[PDB]
Amino acid sequence: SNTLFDDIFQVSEVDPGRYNKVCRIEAASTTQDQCKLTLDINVELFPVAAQDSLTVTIASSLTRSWRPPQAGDRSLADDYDYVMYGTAYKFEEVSKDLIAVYYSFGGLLMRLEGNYRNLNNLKQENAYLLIRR
Amino acid sequence: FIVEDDESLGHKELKVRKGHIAKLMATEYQDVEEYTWSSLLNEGLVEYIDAEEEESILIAMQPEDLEPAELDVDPAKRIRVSHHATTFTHCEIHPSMILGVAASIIPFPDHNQSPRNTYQSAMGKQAMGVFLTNYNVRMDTMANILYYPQKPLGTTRAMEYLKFRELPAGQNAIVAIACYSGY
Amino acid sequence: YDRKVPSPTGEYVKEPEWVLETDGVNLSEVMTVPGIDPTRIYTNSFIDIMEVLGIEAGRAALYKEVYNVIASDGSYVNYRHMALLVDVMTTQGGLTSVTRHGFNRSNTGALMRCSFEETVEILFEAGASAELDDCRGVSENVILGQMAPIGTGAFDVMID
Amino acid sequence: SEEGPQVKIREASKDNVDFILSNVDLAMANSLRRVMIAEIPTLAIDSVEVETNTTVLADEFIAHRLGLIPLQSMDIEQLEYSRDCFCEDHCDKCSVVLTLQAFGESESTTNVYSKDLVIVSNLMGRNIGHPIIQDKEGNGVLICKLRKGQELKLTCVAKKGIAKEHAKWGPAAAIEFEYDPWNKLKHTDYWYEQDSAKEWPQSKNCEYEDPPNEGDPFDYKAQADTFYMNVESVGSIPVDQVVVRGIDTLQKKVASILLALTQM
Amino acid sequence: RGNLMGKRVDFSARTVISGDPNLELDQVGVPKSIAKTLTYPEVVTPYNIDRLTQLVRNGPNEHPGAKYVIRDSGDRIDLRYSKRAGDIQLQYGWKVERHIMDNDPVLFNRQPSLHKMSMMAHRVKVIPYSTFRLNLSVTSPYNADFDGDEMNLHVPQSEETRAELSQLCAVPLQIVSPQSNKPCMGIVQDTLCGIRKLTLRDTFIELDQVLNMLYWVPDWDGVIPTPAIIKPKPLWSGKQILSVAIPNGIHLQRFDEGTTLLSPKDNGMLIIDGQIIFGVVEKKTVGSSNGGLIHVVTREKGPQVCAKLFGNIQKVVNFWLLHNGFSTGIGDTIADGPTMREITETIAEAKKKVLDVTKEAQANLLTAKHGMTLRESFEDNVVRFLNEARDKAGRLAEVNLKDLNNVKQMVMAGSKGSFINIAQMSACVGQQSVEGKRIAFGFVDRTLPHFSKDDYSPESKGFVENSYLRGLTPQEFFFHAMGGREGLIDTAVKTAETGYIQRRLVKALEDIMVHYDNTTRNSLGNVIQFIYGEDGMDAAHIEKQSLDTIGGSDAAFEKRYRVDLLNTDHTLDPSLLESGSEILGDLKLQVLLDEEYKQLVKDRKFLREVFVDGEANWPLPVNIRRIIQNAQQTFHIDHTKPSDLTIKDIVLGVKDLQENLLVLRGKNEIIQNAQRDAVTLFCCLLRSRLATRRVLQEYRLTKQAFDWVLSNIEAQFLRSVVHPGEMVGVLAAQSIGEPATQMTLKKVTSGVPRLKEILNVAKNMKTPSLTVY
Amino acid sequence: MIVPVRCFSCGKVVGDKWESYLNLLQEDELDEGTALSRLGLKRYCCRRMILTHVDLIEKFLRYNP
Amino acid sequence: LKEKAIPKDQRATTPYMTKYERARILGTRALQISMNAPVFVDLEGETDPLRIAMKELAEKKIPLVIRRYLPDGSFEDWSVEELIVD
Amino acid sequence: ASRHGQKGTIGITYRREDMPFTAEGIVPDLIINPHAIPSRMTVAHLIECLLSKVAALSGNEGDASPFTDITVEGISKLLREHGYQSRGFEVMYNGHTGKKLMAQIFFGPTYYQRLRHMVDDKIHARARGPMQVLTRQPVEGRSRDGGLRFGEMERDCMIAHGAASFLKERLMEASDAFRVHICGICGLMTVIAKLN
Amino acid sequence: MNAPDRFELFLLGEGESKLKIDPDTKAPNAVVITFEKEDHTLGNLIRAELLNDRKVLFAAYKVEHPFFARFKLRIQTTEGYDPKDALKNACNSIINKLGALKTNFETEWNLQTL
Amino acid sequence: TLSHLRRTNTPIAKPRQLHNTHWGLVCPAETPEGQACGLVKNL
RNA sequence: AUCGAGAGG
Ligand SMILES: [Mg+2]
Ligand SMILES: [Zn+2]
Ligand SMILES: [Zn+2]
Ligand SMILES: [Zn+2]
Repeated sequence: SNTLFDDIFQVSEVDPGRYNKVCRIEAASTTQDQCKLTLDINVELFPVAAQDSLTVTIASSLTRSWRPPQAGDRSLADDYDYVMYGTAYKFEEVSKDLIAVYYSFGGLLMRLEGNYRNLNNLKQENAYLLIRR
Repeated sequence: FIVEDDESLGHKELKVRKGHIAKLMATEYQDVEEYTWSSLLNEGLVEYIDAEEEESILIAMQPEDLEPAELDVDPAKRIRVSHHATTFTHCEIHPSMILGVAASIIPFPDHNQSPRNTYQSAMGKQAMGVFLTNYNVRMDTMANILYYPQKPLGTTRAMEYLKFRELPAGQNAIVAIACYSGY
Repeated sequence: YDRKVPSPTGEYVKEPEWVLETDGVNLSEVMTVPGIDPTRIYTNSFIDIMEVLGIEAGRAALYKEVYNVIASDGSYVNYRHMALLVDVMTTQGGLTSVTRHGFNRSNTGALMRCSFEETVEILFEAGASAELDDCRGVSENVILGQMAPIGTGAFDVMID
Repeated sequence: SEEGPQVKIREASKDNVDFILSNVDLAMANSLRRVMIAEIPTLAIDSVEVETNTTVLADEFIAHRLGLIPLQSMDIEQLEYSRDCFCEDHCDKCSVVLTLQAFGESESTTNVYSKDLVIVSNLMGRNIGHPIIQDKEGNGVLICKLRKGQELKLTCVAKKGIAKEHAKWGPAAAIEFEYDPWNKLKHTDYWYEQDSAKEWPQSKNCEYEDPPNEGDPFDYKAQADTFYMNVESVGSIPVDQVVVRGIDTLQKKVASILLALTQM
Repeated sequence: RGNLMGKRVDFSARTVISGDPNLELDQVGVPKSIAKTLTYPEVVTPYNIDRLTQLVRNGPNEHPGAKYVIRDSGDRIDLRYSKRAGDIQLQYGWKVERHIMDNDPVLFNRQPSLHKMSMMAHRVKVIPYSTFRLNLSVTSPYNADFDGDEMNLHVPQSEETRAELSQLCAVPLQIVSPQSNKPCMGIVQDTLCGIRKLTLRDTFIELDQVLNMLYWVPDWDGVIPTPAIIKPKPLWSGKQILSVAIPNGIHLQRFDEGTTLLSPKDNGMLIIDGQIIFGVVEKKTVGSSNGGLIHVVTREKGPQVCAKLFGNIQKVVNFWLLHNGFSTGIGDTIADGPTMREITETIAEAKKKVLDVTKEAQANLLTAKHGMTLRESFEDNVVRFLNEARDKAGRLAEVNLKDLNNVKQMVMAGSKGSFINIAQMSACVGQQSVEGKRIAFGFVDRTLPHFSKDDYSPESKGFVENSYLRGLTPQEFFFHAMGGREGLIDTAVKTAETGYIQRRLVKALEDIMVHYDNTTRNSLGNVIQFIYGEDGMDAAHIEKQSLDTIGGSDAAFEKRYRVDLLNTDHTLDPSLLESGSEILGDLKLQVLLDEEYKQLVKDRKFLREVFVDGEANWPLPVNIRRIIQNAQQTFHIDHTKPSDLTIKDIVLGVKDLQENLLVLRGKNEIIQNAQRDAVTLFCCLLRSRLATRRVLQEYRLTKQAFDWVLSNIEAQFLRSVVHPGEMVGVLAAQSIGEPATQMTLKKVTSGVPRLKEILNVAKNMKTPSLTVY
Repeated sequence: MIVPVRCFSCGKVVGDKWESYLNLLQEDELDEGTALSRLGLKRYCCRRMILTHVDLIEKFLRYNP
Repeated sequence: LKEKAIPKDQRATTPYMTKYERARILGTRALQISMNAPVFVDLEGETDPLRIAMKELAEKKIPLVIRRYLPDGSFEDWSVEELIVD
Repeated sequence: ASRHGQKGTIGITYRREDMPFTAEGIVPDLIINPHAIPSRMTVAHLIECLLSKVAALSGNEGDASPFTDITVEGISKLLREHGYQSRGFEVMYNGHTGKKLMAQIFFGPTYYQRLRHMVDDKIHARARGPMQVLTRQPVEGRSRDGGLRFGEMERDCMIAHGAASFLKERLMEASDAFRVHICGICGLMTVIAKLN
Repeated sequence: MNAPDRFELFLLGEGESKLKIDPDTKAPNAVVITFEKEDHTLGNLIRAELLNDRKVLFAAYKVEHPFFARFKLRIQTTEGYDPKDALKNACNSIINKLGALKTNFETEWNLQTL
Repeated sequence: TLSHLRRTNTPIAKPRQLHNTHWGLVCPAETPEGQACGLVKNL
């Protein structure tokens, strides 16, 4: 019931792809050699600017039918501007001493690789991706 | 039409001429001194050719091919190979005349593929229409007549000779091309 | 013909090979010629293959030809159907046609043969021949109106 | 003025009214256009019995035209649907009966107009069944034209009806609907060879709304409450009455659902 | 020939057909008058007496009704006129000829009748209007399109007859075709285009449309899916609602082109538990072909779930497309001016090359080509020049065509359109061919009376530079008319010839059925095949699979499949097996592994012998990959844990499974040998798919998971065995017949003529040839 | 046969226009579309019903019976 | 042919019921049920004879023996209960 | 059917409020599928819709004569001067929702012809009907209330399916079922049988 | 011939209930209401107003076939809240908004002079 | 009516196929379909 | 009945 991982990620390049609404993002962990990520996001909901540093966070929680926020008393889980929900398509190891996690969020896909995370990360269908400006 | 040598001594040209068309148009308007197609044949401006005679002749589709051709072109216009022929014995009166009555009905069949044209000819024979004005007096075994026959919006020139505009067999329906409800 | 063959490593590698194409077929003399592989040579016509090499080789070539026409379509028919047709022509020693000359002329059954073609001729020759129809045939049963020995009709159900 | 929807009419006319609908959900406006097209009651001829027909036009043809002919329906709410009424065939309050006879006395073809049709049934002091003529001459809509030696002689029974039942009862011909003219909502994606702005003309309804600025990001939350609509009347019912009857008819449908629940 | 083989039949109806999205695939929309006229005799039963009395009271005029009542004496009681029509009270043993009611079995038939798929049982739903209503997906096996198409409906009159129709002839059962090993029915036309457009990651569905689509799926979980995007706004990807439509517990993976896990192209699909991870839905995924979602659903659960899936996908996709819309248009055919200039330049360069080749022919400075006349070589070169010109023009058009182009959208969906259609519409329709030749000079040395004599230029010979949009010239139009005329004549001739051919095949093969000994035999008992299809297995449920042992480097095959317990490197890493540290040494286990490796090597040599091409994929009974995927998702193994499974038990269990599969039951040494021959390739596949090293490397299979896989493989193979009694020959003849109708037209007899020579076994051959090697 | 009462697509009355329309195009030598604009029918669904229709009834009238 | 009895132990016909065998068994049981036959299985909300036949097949209550036949003519008789339905 | 070879049945009839509507409110009398056209490859139908729209707005009849060169771009230019889109795609709104359609839909005037064939004449249904005496089989045709004929191909299809009893019922009970008396000694219908 | 009469679309026949309420299965507070002889026109507005209410979790319109004018609406509401009450409140809100619009439009027309 | 009045019938090398000599005399596209296609032509 | 013609898929 706590966040699996948090980082500051600086993106060098965003590729629009064939789609206009959805662009892919190629970022790396800032000051860390170990973590690099490529993630599909929608620019209309939140516009990724080139050379932005954006806070990335993955959280397990915070079946059940989705409920619209019943009132303002129900507190938003995140200050973060962007949140997605999705399921990992694969947990792999890039090379020995290098793990990679491939999470799919609504068909949008993100891959991020780094050793320390695999002890945090679990084969959980639940994941919340939290992007802060 | 017949192409012979040096009309006005200038250049191999069509035997017909604009004043002849003007007199024929005057006769059509008066409907004076008659100017008839049979009269054109007696003038020798036009000749009747059999296929065996056709092998020996050289024909130009367009009367504009014969006049001397000493640049920018709209892309939509279909590419025309230069005729590149010195002598034409005759010129076809209009290309559309090779087509049949049902093909004369078909709109833009040059832009269309031919098998669809054949299917539409058969369907047009099958399509309902007011065959004659005297149908009400007539007692036919099976008669189908449209309530409000509508003349076609896009008509061939040949149609004015076909009398299809005068006695139409279809309705100009507002058509939308869409995927709606899956029917 | 860009044939593919095992490499020394064991991976399949494609080596180009020279092949000759002949407008005519004289199989017996052609195969007994130097400079060719006797095993690899193939004929467009299956009947010459069957006479030169045996019935089974002819059956193989027959299935190959039917495969060629289905591939010219691009359609795929499962191996068993074409195979069954080729076997029906092949089980009889002579290579048997699908036309009346052949399968209808074959002795098995009497009313299936007349249902295909030459109905009255088969019936007349049968009366002169006094052949007894088993009535096992599906077409014969359809004529009889009795339920045919189809899969559903084949087994007999009785009380315990 | 009133909380809820607010309407500012752009243009007024007997034939048409152009208005601006504000603070409205789209579903309600669509439902209102549909109730206006279909549900509003009108009087049109439902039965035709002809004694003599010398016309070249067939009797069924003329009857269909007569059903298509406009008849006044301002007092149609005072008139009752025949199926709601206890008469065996028709009573004077539920049906309006028109008689029409037209002979070709003139050698020239004699036209037959809606003004020639006359009413035998009692008016009962209500504006019902009057033939509608917007023609400047006052000549009615022409059913047939009869050559000399031709007489036509018929009776017509006009009952209350709705356009869902048959298109002839429709009070309005075309309803013009516009929303998101600037495409800020981006409900539609423009098909363009080179440029969408060059390929699609700006609607007249774009200029009323303030033009979108390319600087601001698109808002996902935004929903359009402003619509530009136009109602055109045949004349059997006046435009203001047509749209008011659409509103009222939808209200009666909703109330019928509510009272059905109360009965449950 | 006519009356006995084919009778005019009572209780037969015929109507024009129209397509209804909402009606279920198995159902048929039967007009109310048709159901009222058609009567099913139903013996009065204690359960049905009340219903039947109500039907009789309702009468022939109104359905549910009954036209006739049959007494115990059998005297007819006519409902339309009877003095006791209201008097009657039902008595046991009586028969009521009920009006045809909803959810009753009938037979729906198309007149070409090339296939068993053209005649299938259907559930009845009585429709108000007049035209037969059917699902779109059932059009393809019926080969019908809603242009006045007319189809026949036949009603069973007996309960045994009804049970035959429902148990064997039902639409969901015949979804999978025995021939071609693919399902017959797939999502067609707007549903395919719409599913593609919905699956795009750009496409996102708002909560209102999401709720309405959730409701639109007839069986809904009741749980609103968690939004793909939450915090900005609760956006939902169309893939998520589509996944809610996908049945849970089914996993599909397809790798095409660059199917990276990141998949920037979005090509291919990954579905786990009926939930799509990545992809854009394409035709093959939802298509009739094997490896499609239809085949997987039909195999895993059954046919009924598959038909329901057809329905649900149709409803959701049609609603979404209804909101989005689609329109072909003039402008989707139009092309950019720059690309059009490149098009005309390409055509001009082709013409210049043709004229230079013609000049070289005139100079006689043209190389002699062996085996062909020099004129023949000239004709072939010019024809190829024009063909390449048209194809390159079409390529320029397609690159010019935007992603928004609706013909491109249909082609990407695969629903409709072809590259050639675009090329003819925008650049060039091509060079017309008559009798396999360029247009001939009917007049001496002139193809047309306008053309000068002795002209061999493509315009004289009939090459149409212009597109369909720009319009054909009169000469081009006449030549195109010649081509179309040949096409129509050939079409009619092909239909006639293929009808005769199909009848001959059917009559030749009809009597042969699989007898109870599994020997394919005719009625007389002459054995056509000792084992049917040489494997003794039903043609359905067989899908192509790749055999990993064939092909590849010998060293790589050794690395993947060989484990030696003695060498430190060869022995499995201890993370893979808990026994692994104990496994080091363990010479008695190493000898068993060496034995299995020797078996694998012999199998590899055998498979290399069978196919010189060594093509990986061949039709096989049981899809191992899907079973392995189902095991991995069912037991959710993290694959960190060492396998519970002994290194001995994998080999012994695989051997036990080989002993378990018997095509033929009898304990005859000849029958045993024939069984081993039948399952030789299947055993090779099973050993290649699950090697001890492979079982521990590709996944960390728990011993229970390996046992489950073994049981499932055995069960599936037993499902795949051919049912005895099946009439194999008629199915074979129809299998040839329908594609033979479909075929339409280096110089060899091909298609229908070649087939006719093959079938006639004629001595003469139009194109004999010897392939000298 | 005769002038339609209303355009099929939307339903605006076109029976009133026909006589006036012919009179306008004869009186001013007007373009047909300009006469349609004077008729007040601005939608092509209304325009087609007037322009495409031909009075077969006049020829039927010419018959004596 | 005549006394072509096959030992019940020495039977090589497939243990699984052929789909034709199931179809004809279900049809015959439903046909008899429609003609007021006794029903040996307790029924819940079923009136259709074919549903009762399918339930009986799942119960294996039907006392019918399918006689498997061979091209030679030797008959192998299998009870419905003996045959696996799957 | 259309003037360009496209033929089809009426799938359904829709009320005007249900059908999609443009901002002008014009509802198409006819709705067709985009998918039929690419395989049929009939550009001329689309060109006819464009030209007829131009003609309806202009009031001047359009020429669709063969071998006469008219630019689609020029016709689109005239449509542009009218203000309608050059391609002729029109922004539409879904009838049920009132929502704007995501894709603009081609809206044109198209000449369409009513084919002779009509469903209600075509429909025939016979459960029991008159029979020709010699055949003892159903008569032929709707006019005779005559049954459809199962084909030999249909019988073969049923053999492929495997339902012997269904084919027996269609083959005998549905048509020319007959009971005969025959003798055991000679396999001929020599026996004459009196049942009373 | 076989085609149904037009009249059947707007009048209920054979005592058909205008609304039939049946509790939804597998959803705790949901209920399916079959509106009979009713069209899309009413249903879209009813669903939209149900979506506006905070307590309603689910509302949607479905018609099983275009031939028959039956409209099916399933309602899921917050616990302690009647779905029927939600539907009635949404309907009453619809009526109040339509009345207010009618009054405003009438005032504007009285201002209009044509 | 007009098309029936202008009818050609060829009773029965390659008669069905459209010929170059047909140009200017016979309609390229008017012919029966399926059976007897091109044997009958329209002038 | 038959023959013929035509048309539809
Ligand atoms: Mg068809
Ligand atoms: Zn009354
Ligand atoms: Zn209009
Ligand atoms: Zn005897």
